[PDB]
Amino acid sequence: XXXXVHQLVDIYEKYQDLYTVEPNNARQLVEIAARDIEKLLSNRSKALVRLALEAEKVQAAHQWREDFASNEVVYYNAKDDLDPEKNDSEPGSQRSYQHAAVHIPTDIYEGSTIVLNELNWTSALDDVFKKNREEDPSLLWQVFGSATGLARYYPASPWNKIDLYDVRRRPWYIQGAASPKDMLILVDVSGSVSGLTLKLIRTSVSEMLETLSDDDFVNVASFNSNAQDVSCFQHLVQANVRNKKVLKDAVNNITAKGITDYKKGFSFAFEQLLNYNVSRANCNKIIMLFTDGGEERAQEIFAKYNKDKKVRVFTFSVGQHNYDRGPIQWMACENKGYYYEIPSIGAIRINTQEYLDVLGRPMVLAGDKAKQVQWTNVYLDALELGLVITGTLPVFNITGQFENKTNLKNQLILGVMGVDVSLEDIKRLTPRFTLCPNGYYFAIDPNGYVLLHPNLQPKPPKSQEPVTLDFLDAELENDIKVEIRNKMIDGESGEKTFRTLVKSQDERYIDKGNRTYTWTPVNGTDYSSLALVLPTYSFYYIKAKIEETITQARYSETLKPD
Amino acid sequence: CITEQTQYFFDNDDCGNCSRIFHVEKLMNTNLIFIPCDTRLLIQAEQTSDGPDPCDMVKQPRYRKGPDVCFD
Repeated sequence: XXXXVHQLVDIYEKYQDLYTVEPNNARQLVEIAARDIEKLLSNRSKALVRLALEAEKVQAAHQWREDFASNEVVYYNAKDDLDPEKNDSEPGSQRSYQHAAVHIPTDIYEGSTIVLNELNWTSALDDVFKKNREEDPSLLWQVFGSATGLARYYPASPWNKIDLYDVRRRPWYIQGAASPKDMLILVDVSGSVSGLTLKLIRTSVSEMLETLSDDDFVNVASFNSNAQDVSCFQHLVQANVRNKKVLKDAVNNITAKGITDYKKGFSFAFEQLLNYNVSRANCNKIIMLFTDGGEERAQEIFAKYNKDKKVRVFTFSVGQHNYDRGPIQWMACENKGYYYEIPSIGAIRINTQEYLDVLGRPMVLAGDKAKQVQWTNVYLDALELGLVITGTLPVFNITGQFENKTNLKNQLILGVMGVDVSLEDIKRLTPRFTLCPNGYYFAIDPNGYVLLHPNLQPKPPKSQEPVTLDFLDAELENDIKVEIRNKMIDGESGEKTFRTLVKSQDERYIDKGNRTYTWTPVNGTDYSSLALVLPTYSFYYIKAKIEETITQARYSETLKPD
Repeated sequence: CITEQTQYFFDNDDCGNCSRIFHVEKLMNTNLIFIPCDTRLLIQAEQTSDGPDPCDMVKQPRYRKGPDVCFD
């Protein structure tokens, strides 16, 4: 009993007069918990399937006739309630059970041929079967996400703060359309853009990288009179936090200065895109020009380095200027790629609008058996709830360019509910297929870059997520342990386990010791369950049973009432 | 300070150990702890890279009908 000393031994003697439990199978604890998680993920995956199979149908027969005006949806249901999963369900219709909430982008207006037309067929069947999915508690937050408006099942109330929140932008949805992405930006810093469109473009990259997937490699190829890169030269995997921040703040200083080499930037663009030496993460291979307007075709380099057309071009003319869209509009179409503009601060929705869907083309095609659920990295809910993983799936149109991406919220709280904490008293930890776990080694805040107290003078844009983390940084480095995370990150090894004698951080001063610990890959989708253990043994005393004298000790608890 | 000089000799004879925490009040605070107190935050960037990434799935990109819809 540690410091409790010899007087405590009598309790063990009383325990000698009593009962225990021991147990703690370690290995089997891992196998079981992993499999259990597999069971949850299976239930909710199968549940997810239903929206595919069903939303495909109604959309196929939605008629999509205009007219409208009459009865859709409409009004505003309002039935108060309060229960588990927090939040008092009550009133929810910008346009448990009881009807369904239907969020809209605050800029998008509930007054269009498109909007209501969706609004019909979506809820018109979704409500039913999602409710059927409520027949099997407890779906924590079933959520539909379309091109615009949310469908939240059950009436959690949306929402002087401004709701700048969208859905096209919000990452789980980004995961649901075309993955992964090899990205190579070319800002045109050419002594040509003013400081105006420079500010705009600066903001543009500044947000787009946030818009960009948080597991896709990226550079920033500034060019004019010469090509050049912001320092890194490898790119990136992205800690999102640190890496993207570096690149971003580097963007923060990007003065225009110099004539347009144009081709030379491209010359490195394909090349820096080319490479082969490590990382890279092979897949779609695309570059993004943000520029005032090109003065030439560059087909020469194109044929020089592309014909497999694995290269893509997304060109984003911005602001006003006056330069012809021609050579640019020639280019993206020339090379598979979808050009489109950002005139002012329409930057948010325009960024998402075809940054993903144009990459959705292959998925629309042969992709269909690919509609396996695509789980996300941990992040905080838009509504207060605490951090929650969200499994997504795509849903197809009928002949067109893809419909919309359904998902399920999964409280990491109940993810922990499958994570027993009683046979032991130190830590679980569950690293993702790359960065992060959900390990009880940390709490609930959005990481953050480095420092910077904001200048109070200008201030009279609120949380962005995900909480990305190194396994390596979540907990103390040991090289050997680094071998271990680099082993598990591939996911290859199964029951492989061993102690590493190691100092361990606690509150604010470190201990040291051995920690034999179990872990396995999930048999299903990636990940890896894990169980760090104070090599103290592997047992957990308990007690059973009967009232009687134990009821008398319960009466001692009755004495403990006061 | 001078006590930290005696401590410096104590180090010559314990465990100076930087230990970043990305959490805390937003900022990425470093924490020395010995086997004096939490300060601000800095540094990373790196030159040498490590920690192998992985995927090896889907990555659909091959096509047979990229319609030249372009824009507009």
